[PDB]
Amino acid sequence: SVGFGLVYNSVAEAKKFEPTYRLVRYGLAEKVEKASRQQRKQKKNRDKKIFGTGKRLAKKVARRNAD
Amino acid sequence: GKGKPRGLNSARKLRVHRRNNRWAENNYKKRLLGTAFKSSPFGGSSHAKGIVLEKLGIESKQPNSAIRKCVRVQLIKNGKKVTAFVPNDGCLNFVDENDEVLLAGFGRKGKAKGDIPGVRFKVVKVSGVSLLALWKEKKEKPRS
Amino acid sequence: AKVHGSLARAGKVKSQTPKVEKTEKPKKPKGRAYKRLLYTRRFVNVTLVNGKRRMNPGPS
Amino acid sequence: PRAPRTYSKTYSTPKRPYESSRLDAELKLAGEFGLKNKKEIYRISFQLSKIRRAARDLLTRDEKDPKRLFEGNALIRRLVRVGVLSEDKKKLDYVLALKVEDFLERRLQTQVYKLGLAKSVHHARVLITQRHIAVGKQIVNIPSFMVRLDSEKHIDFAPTSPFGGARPGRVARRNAARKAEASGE
RNA sequence: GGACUUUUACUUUGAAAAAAUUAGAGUGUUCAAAGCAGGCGUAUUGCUCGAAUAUAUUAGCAUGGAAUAAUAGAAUAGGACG
RNA sequence: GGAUAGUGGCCUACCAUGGUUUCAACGGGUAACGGGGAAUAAGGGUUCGAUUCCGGAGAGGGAGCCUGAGAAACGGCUACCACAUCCAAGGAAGGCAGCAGGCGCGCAAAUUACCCAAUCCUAAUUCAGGGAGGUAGUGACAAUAAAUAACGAUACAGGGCCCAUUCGGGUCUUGUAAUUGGAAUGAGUACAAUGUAAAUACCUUAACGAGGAACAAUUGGAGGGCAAGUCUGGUGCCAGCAGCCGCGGUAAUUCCAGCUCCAAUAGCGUAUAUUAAAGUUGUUGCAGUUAAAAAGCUCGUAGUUGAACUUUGGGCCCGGUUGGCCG
Ligand SMILES: [Mg+2]
Ligand SMILES: [Mg+2]
Ligand SMILES: [Mg+2]
Ligand SMILES: [Mg+2]
Ligand SMILES: [Mg+2]
Ligand SMILES: [Mg+2]
Ligand SMILES: [Mg+2]
Ligand SMILES: [Mg+2]
Ligand SMILES: [Mg+2]
Ligand SMILES: [Mg+2]
Ligand SMILES: [Mg+2]
Ligand SMILES: [Mg+2]
Ligand SMILES: [Mg+2]
Ligand SMILES: [Mg+2]
Ligand SMILES: [Mg+2]
Ligand SMILES: [Mg+2]
Ligand SMILES: [Mg+2]
Ligand SMILES: [Mg+2]
Ligand SMILES: [Mg+2]
Ligand SMILES: [Mg+2]
Ligand SMILES: [Mg+2]
Ligand SMILES: [Mg+2]
Ligand SMILES: [Mg+2]
Ligand SMILES: [Mg+2]
Ligand SMILES: [Mg+2]
Ligand SMILES: [Mg+2]
Repeated sequence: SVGFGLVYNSVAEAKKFEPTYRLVRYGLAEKVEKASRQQRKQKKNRDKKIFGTGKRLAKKVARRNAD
Repeated sequence: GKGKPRGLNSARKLRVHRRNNRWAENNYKKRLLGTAFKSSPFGGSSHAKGIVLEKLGIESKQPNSAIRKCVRVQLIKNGKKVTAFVPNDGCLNFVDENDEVLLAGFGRKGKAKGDIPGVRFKVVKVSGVSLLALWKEKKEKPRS
Repeated sequence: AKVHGSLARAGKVKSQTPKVEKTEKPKKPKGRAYKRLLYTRRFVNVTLVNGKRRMNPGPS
Repeated sequence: PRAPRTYSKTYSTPKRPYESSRLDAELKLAGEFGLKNKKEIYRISFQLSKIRRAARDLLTRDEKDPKRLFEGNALIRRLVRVGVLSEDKKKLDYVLALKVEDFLERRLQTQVYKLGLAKSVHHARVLITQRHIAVGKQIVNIPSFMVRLDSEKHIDFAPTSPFGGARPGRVARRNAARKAEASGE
């Protein structure tokens, strides 16, 4: 079997120059899993239809629930 | 020297003159006049898929004696009407009027094939199946 | 020439030829092995030289 | 947008399709060297076809031409290095002659057979594809490997399989499991 | 630097020149189509060859050739030299 | 002069009558984007290039324009034309020749999936974004390697060969065998680790996994060209075959089957196109008395073509690159 390998001049040296998937493979880093990549895209697009904070927009629709 | 100008500067005459006589070539003419696209039932396409109008027994040419069992087809991209032979004993019972057949050429470069007069094509599929499969057993004609 | 002659007999002969099922037979080897079977049959042991050679002979 | 992954094919096909002489001649090559195809003959005569071509082309240039020297000697040394071209005939009017069997005689299909080890070129096939018979410790399962004449000393069975020891294999190790059960405990 | 020079065709060599394709060298991708790799030890602390070459014309440019084939020159001398 | 970033009939004013063309202008066609290139292998050619690189053009059709270094931009706006969605009828919105996916068209073409790990690109920027791109799926477009078996034993039959007065079988195996014999292997299945961004496959490899009921090769053909039956049964100028020549009207070497056989073989057939065969487009290289083809005749412009002759011969020098005989 022919591979390739690295050895780092410290442990904290490896953790900063190494890919963040490699440390995951090993157990030296967690995999913080997020929304599906096309799920985030849609969340950005929904975030584009608002101008400003968006909690200020909630109150004007709480007036809609009367009229 | 009989004809063709041999001089070193006669190229123009030489290509002009050859450009002329290429029109006596049947294929060069056909390809440049676009006879494929202009005339002919297929568009120049490999095959074409029409719809069966009637069923014809065709009386074979001499010195044969037979009834050749073809189908009148109206090409779907055209409306051009075309008569087409149904090969392989039976297979006329495989078609029906208004059935949807896919026709190919006869491999004569236009040019009707056998004792069959006028027929430049042949059926390949009916109802999207292929007569071959139906003729042997490998497939069944679809429902409707 | 007549274009409307009878269709009644379409499929005639094939319908009325007496059925014969296939007969179960030795399996033939595939690929290289079949070529060997052809080599030894054609050349190695030969068979018959009668007048020259035959391939699909009947009664002779 | 990529680089085209390139290719080319390895065989040419005979002009006249039915020739009793050529079909007789061809089958006899498959019979001798253990081929499954007429394509395996087609493939080789196509290789030969271009080698003769390159040699035909060089032979027309002047002797001691820079190109004729560089590419002529290189073609030669490669045909020696595999063992098709004889060491005496090394000057390439033989590469212009040659013939198909000289290439066929160099196949790992045949060289596994040539010194013992096979006995019937067909048995040579079955062994090759079945991961017996290495060259180095490297197993090679292609019958067409073309023994390179200095790897010829090294064709033995593999560090694996029977015949090279370090296991019988499952058919035998199934029968060893019916002796210590029926006749044993 | 000053002062002037009949026009060409052909042919030679060369420059300017994309890569992939093609032709083709080297390399054993297990073979091969390919790829541009790879090959060596002290395999515990590196050593090392590569990643060529060819075509690339018609036109333009640069150089050599003076056969072949054109072209111009002096006859009311308004000639050539100084 | 105006306009341009700037040259220019770019535009305007004034002035002139010019510019192109049988060496084919202008016009028409193009089922025309151009190029690197592709197919065909004596050479010369013929044919093709929408399409992985370069250039150009476009974003339903036209025109216009804001922003900006850069756009006459369309995943920017404005208008008109054509489409077309929502509605409370007041109005409002849209531009897949991006990635998928649907309709339609047809002979004709795949997933509404995963990822920024690589390749590179952009930003204020090592971080974020990237349907660029990579990953997998669909996938006989094409291209590569090449399993469907291999080895003994035996029962006779040989063919050898020593001997033959004559049984004959005996050792050297030729192989056709209706009982046999133990071997081998991945096709699959699958611990595991490898692989990968995470998966999937491949390469590795535990446990498994071949005897005819498989784990069972096809596709065409068998009168000629053209490789392989004059077998048997069917039909009886019908049904069908047949690229071409031709087969079928009762013993069909061409049909419909069975048997057997041939060629190519994980592929093989048909249709269409094109190339070679084609020296049937002929520069290389055709033909024209009678087979297709010399204009009834001469003149003649363009075009092609066009006799011979002008430093030839002699002498010396210089230094190269092969090859000989010696080294
Ligand atoms: Mg005419
Ligand atoms: Mg006739
Ligand atoms: Mg009618
Ligand atoms: Mg239409
Ligand atoms: Mg002016
Ligand atoms: Mg167009
Ligand atoms: Mg084109
Ligand atoms: Mg193009
Ligand atoms: Mg073109
Ligand atoms: Mg188009
Ligand atoms: Mg559209
Ligand atoms: Mg318009
Ligand atoms: Mg626009
Ligand atoms: Mg868009
Ligand atoms: Mg855009
Ligand atoms: Mg309202
Ligand atoms: Mg397709
Ligand atoms: Mg089995
Ligand atoms: Mg068959
Ligand atoms: Mg024959
Ligand atoms: Mg009979
Ligand atoms: Mg038959
Ligand atoms: Mg010539
Ligand atoms: Mg002729
Ligand atoms: Mg005549
Ligand atoms: Mg002259």
